[PDB]
Amino acid sequence: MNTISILSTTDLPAAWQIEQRAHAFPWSEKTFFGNQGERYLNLKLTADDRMAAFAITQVVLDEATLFNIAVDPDFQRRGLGRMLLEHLIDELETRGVVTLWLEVRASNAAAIALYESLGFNEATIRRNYYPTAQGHEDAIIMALPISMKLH
Ligand SMILES: CC(=O)SCCNC(=O)CCNC(=O)[C@H](O)C(C)(C)COP(=O)(O)OP(=O)(O)OC[C@H]1O[C@@H](n2cnc3c(N)ncnc32)[C@H](O)[C@@H]1OP(=O)(O)O
Repeated sequence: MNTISILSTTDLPAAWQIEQRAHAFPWSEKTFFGNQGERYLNLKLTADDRMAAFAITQVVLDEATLFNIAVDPDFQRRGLGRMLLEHLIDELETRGVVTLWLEVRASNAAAIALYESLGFNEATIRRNYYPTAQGHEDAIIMALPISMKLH
């Protein structure tokens, strides 16, 4: 079974393992352990007693930023990234959040396709914002409008 839940202190070591195997340009550890607590809505997805994925999000006013989503390589291309994001989007809506923002590497083909498929729109481009092995890469800033439901 696939269980989506709040990512809490105890979950962080396993999440850091996912961060390090999934991200082609991983955060540092200090940054990773710093994106928790006040105004963070952080989620994990548990596939049969193993963490499969996590997502780091911050809520300010009626907007939010997805700072990070990652599915462990063992669990990728199985639909779990989408399911985790979908559950986050639902939760944001119940919190009154009208827009989810993110930035992504222009070459992260897989991430962009997930986002586009969920209805993210390119908003703005930051040229050569991301460091690579040899030079730089653009950052694509994307926004997802989340329309209001009845409760
Ligand atoms: C704001 C940020 O965090 S940007 C950083 C994003 N995270 C990373 O780059 C970490 C490394 N990558 C990952 O962890 C995963 O690849 C994720 C998060 C991008 C996607 O998770 P997955 O679970 O693999 O994706 P999932 O299976 O749900 O598939 C989602 C969709 O993405 C697309 N997609 C996913 N992987 C790929 C791929 N490798 N190539 C092309 N398209 C892909 C497809 O649209 C797929 O949807 P489909 O059902 O329409 O065929």
